[PDB]
Amino acid sequence: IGTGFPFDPHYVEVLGERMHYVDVGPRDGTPVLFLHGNPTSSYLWRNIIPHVAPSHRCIAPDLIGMGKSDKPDLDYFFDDHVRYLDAFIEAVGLEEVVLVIHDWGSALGFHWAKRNPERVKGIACMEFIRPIPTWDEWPEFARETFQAFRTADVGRELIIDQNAFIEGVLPKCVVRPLTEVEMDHYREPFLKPVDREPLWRFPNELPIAGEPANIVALVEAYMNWLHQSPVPKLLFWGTPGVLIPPAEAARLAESLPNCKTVDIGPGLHYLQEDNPDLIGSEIARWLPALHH
Repeated sequence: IGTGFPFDPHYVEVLGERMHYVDVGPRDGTPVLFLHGNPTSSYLWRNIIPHVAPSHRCIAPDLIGMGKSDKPDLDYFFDDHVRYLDAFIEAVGLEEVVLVIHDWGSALGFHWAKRNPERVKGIACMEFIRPIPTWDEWPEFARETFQAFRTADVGRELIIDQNAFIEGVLPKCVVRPLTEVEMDHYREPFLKPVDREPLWRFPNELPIAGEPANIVALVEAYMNWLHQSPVPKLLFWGTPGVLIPPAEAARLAESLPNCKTVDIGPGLHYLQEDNPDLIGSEIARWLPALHH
């Protein structure tokens, strides 16, 4: 699995801040917009993009506060991410798109799709955010951890002061062992502890056990939309998975319209790090029939 990031930087100024993005591929078709989550960046898509770039433009932003994007002193609520990503999409001039989304990038992608359904020609997703109605429905191995993250004292200690999301959660949620070179790519945006705010706010925004109520309602709304939308969907899943275990992937194959599921083999949360070549090749193969 490749460890390099051979993509030239592109920047756009949005809402007073610079956002970095990958932009490769032809300009005369429907671009594929790749949205990472917590605590990652466009680096997560590095081995997937090369499968798609031959046929389609690939745009992969670093969310505000993350990657090579600027790091204003925000609360980094989901709503902040929504504002910045909405502005990003317009600034690069995207009209119709295909989404490829994961984790908080999936909450952003599904929320944008619900609001702009005519502009979304397909959605490839994996390990995506839907409501977790009770703590029992959160994976047991991660329950204590995320309960502690969702506090103003211990959670800030662990995530901001000690870098637990980068040094702990990230490698624990890839089956194969991340190398030190890969870890240094993930560490780079967050070398200064104070810049770790988004990494703490994100788990505090997850729609778990009814809290926070605004996120639960928003995520329920996009999931209602997704369940009724005829848009083509491609869902990757792994064993044992984290947010989307095998039996839940199978349920989604039945309960989402026009959905194809792809078993990637071993995987936890960051499926892109366990089997990028199958994820990329399957996205590439699935794109042509979306055109018409």
